[PDB]
Amino acid sequence: AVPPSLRLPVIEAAFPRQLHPYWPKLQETTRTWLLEKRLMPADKVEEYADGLCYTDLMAGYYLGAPDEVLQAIADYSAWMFVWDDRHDRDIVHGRAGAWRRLRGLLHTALDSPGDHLHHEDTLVAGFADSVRRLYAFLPATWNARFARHFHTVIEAYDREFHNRTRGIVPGVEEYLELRRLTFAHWIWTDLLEPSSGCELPDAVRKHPAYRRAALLSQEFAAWYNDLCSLPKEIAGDEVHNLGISLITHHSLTLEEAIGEVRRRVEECITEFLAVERDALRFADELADGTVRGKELSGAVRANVGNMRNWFSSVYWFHHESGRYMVDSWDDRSTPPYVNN
Ligand SMILES: CC[N+](CC)(CC)Cc1ccccc1
Ligand SMILES: [Mg+2]
Ligand SMILES: [Mg+2]
Ligand SMILES: [Mg+2]
Repeated sequence: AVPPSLRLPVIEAAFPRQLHPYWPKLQETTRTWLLEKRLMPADKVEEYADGLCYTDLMAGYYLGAPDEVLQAIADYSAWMFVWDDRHDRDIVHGRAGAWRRLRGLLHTALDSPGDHLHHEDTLVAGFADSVRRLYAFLPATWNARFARHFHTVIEAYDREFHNRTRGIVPGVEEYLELRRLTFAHWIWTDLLEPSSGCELPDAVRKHPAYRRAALLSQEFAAWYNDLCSLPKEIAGDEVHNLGISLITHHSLTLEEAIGEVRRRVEECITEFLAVERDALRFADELADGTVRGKELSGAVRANVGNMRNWFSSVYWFHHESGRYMVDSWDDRSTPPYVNN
């Protein structure tokens, strides 16, 4: 089963898994999309793609999403992983010029993806493809919000570059602000809306209960990744991890830091369960008997429901994905699925 140091019985008992019915087609289609966009080598796609469970992760998250919405999300999510991989490889191989150029290309492509569908850099071209498809579901105000959020995410990745180049391990709270961006908290929160087929008015999505529930879902996911990816990231000289920040700055041992991380991870679960009642109560309040009210009520309920799904999907993803199976690699510093 799941290692005791990563065991979360509450998740296993109170957060039952869910799987989108489109998943089987999703797994094959994203794999095809990875190949035809040349984002991974053909033989690495063959050997590793399905084992990475990227599609599985998303299909256990955005339940109720239209098939084409889930597809665009999965393709984007898969791109996000290979972006993390080249971000890592640029740092290790010390390719600062290449990173800065990619950084500039991503910013530009984010606002104008159509112009970049056939850019020479395949990573850019793949990004433009998934982003443009994501822009075809909801009004431009949502597209603008997604872009504004991802612009921040890119710069967050640039901060990580400069931290790792200089060996700077961020302070605990410095990291926590940073982790909200490098994990793309608000992208995932944004994508809840096209999954339920409705852009929420600011007044609804900025409701304190919605805000708190959305945050707690992402804080759990990010910090659990830190807990589970810690072995691979130490071996890979990654410095961005709550466990690492606690060791470096609070003189915690490895054993102590792991215990501290899971406690914070567990606080997320119980805090979420509290505010989930508030968020769900808010959903009931939106249903005032009007058509518009019924729409907003249903959207919020689905979204909060998927905030909950994020817990279970992320939890099992870290135990099923080959991305974190560092023990099974010849070279622990270089993941076999990574373009080296
Ligand atoms: C690894 C990068 N990722 C996924 C693409 C987005 C920043 C975080 C993540 C890791 C593991 C599970 C869910 C999200
Ligand atoms: Mg990483
Ligand atoms: Mg990273
Ligand atoms: Mg990680």
